Amino acid sequence: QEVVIHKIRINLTSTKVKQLENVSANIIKNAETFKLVKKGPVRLPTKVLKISTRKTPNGEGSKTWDTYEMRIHKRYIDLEAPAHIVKRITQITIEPGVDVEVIIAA
Amino acid sequence: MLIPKEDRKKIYQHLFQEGVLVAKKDFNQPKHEEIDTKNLFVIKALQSLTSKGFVKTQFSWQYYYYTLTEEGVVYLREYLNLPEHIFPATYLAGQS
Amino acid sequence: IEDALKVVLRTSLVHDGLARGLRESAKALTRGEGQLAVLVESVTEEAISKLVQGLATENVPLIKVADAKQLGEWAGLGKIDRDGNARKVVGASVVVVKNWGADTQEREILLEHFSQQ
Amino acid sequence: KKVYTTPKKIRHKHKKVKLAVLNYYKVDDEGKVAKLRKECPNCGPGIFLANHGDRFYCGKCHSTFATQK
Amino acid sequence: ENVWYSHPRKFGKGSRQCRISGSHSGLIRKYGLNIDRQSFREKANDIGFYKYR
Ligand SMILES: [Zn+2]
Repeated sequence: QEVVIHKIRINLTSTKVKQLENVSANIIKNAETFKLVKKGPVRLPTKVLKISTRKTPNGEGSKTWDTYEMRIHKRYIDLEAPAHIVKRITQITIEPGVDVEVIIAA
Repeated sequence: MLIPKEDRKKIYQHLFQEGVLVAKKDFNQPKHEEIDTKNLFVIKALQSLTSKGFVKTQFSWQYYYYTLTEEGVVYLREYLNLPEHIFPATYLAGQS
Repeated sequence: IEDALKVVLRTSLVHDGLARGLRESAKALTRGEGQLAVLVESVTEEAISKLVQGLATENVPLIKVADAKQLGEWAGLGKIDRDGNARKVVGASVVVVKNWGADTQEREILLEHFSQQ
Repeated sequence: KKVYTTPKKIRHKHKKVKLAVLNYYKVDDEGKVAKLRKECPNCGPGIFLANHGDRFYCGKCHSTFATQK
Repeated sequence: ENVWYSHPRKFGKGSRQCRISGSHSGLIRKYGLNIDRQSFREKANDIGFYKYR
């Protein structure tokens, strides 16, 4: 028995979009079932990680460049919710690829 | 390589305790992690140990991957005397 | 006969404390470090032995006796590999024990026989 | 590859210098053991010092110790 | 053991060092990878970089 509202930000990080989407859906479902105050899954400017590299390992040949890129998806959620139960909720359901990060503040 | 004997002994003990040894190809550097000795000596010792069977070796991403066989373990024990039933981690203790 | 000999040597080996030779022995003797010294009664010159004895007198107790090679074999000097010996030959010269290890046996009994009659 | 380089001058390494030693820790004829020369107090009495010529110098803590007399 | 065997290797090519082979040429330090270009080429699909554009 505690019952104290946190007002907490939860940030996700994913290289894979589908997994992230699934996680978001799961979170929304959880919010629905427990009836909690939320700010609906907010997207960010997706950082594209570009590494420009000459494809040639020797240099002898024509000037060929390849920009090996990794598009990284953030997507965060804001939950205005209670304590222990909320914490329990914000731990379960893990998809391979996506990383879930829950911060603090009461 | 000639290593100060006590240091070598310490290294061996550490290995026994672990059942696992690293030490990267980062030569010349002051000190290895966990074991407080110069790395080159350690590496040489490991190589010597390997030479007759005993340990395993992989050079991947300059790391060195040292793990002993049971015969090797026995030999190590003999080298450092040590009474019966002192375990590395090959002998299972936890639950997974 | 003599339980605090081979066993004591083994214990010393385990914990590093066999100051084998002359200089090492002397070092061991100079402070309260060398608990028990084994020398050879039948060696060349004997002046060295006398010196060792003097140093011990300055802990003191000494086990005398001869048989150098046997003592060397007991102590472990060279390459073992198999089970026993596997060397050419090695004597004792002067061995000073700095360790003790496990008690029981004839640890204090030999000492009693020697120092304390 | 370009071959041969000879600017001369060659040496071994260093001698062990064997001897029989132990003239130090000198003995009186059954009674007292005597300490020859000098021995370091900063490292522990018994650890012998080396005498050269207006210098007394340790081996265990080599560059650390120097004494004049 | 020698206290005369190594001078400062602080930057440039010293501490700025490879994390695969032990080379120094062509070191992409972007996002702290420290991988050689060629090696990266044959591995980037596993690290997570692709040929999208
Ligand atoms: Zn000194």
